[PDB]
Amino acid sequence: NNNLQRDAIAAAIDVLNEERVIAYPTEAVFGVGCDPDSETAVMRLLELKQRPVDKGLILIAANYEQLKPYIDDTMLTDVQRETIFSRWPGPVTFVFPAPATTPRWLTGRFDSLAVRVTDHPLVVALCQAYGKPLVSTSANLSGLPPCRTVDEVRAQFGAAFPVVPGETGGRLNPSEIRDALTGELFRQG
Repeated sequence: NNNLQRDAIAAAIDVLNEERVIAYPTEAVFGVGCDPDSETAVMRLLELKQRPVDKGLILIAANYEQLKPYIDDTMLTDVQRETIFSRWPGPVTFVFPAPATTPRWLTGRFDSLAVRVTDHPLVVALCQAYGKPLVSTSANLSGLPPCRTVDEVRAQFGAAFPVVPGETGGRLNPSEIRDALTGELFRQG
């Protein structure tokens, strides 16, 4: 309990100052994340990745406080809250038409940003702590093995702090990125 709280806080402040990427819980396969609105994210991606920069990974939020000014308020409405709140917190990512006013280095590809909201794991504590989302990236590098579990990054770096220990049942990939513009299913028959 207390240790977990410290772990979340440690990751938030550490990355804030250290400016990098740390282990992030995933609703499917272990991944890593960082602090939104930061030069390190764009640079660290373009660094070893150099390609997905335009696509722009998926970001995880814990509070709607950041979904309210990050998307037009026309999409969002009392029924939307109820519906998203009454229909799972967010098991799938949706791409909303980000505002033109905002920069373009966040996607630079097209006017649509894929984001997801989750409220149940240690993610909140980490996001809530920072008071803002956590960018979500896949657990991989240029050629360095991934992080099957926190036991990995640990044997790998000795974290045991800048990490969010845990586990998951085991699923293929039910979480995807749908066009929030229509929200239509994949099947057409």
